[PDB]
Amino acid sequence: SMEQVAMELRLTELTRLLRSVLDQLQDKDPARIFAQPVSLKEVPDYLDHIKHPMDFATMRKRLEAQGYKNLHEFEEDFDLIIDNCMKYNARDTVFYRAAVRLRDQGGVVLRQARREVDSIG
Repeated sequence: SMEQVAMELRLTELTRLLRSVLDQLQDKDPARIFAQPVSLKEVPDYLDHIKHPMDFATMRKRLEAQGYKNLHEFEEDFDLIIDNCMKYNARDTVFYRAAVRLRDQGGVVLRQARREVDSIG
């Protein structure tokens, strides 16, 4: 149908916008603390602590599979990254502190993407 393709022309376009948004958030992690999943080989007990791991490379696999139906879904994954970190790691660590930093620097980019999505469609 022509109505099916139009929703596809929109999902495609949403996805173009989230790649920009992701790229911009990834930039706020120059240390690449959040760039790959936590290794179970290096942290065997991780899954005893964290029930839903997440990382920028996982979010990107899903993003290119057009797997984000809206901005809320994408926001949940990004917040997982932050929130997983701040539970596993203590306050005085470099890991926890990079999460706080990424969160604060994220919310600007996210504030304006919510307006670009609402504005566009």
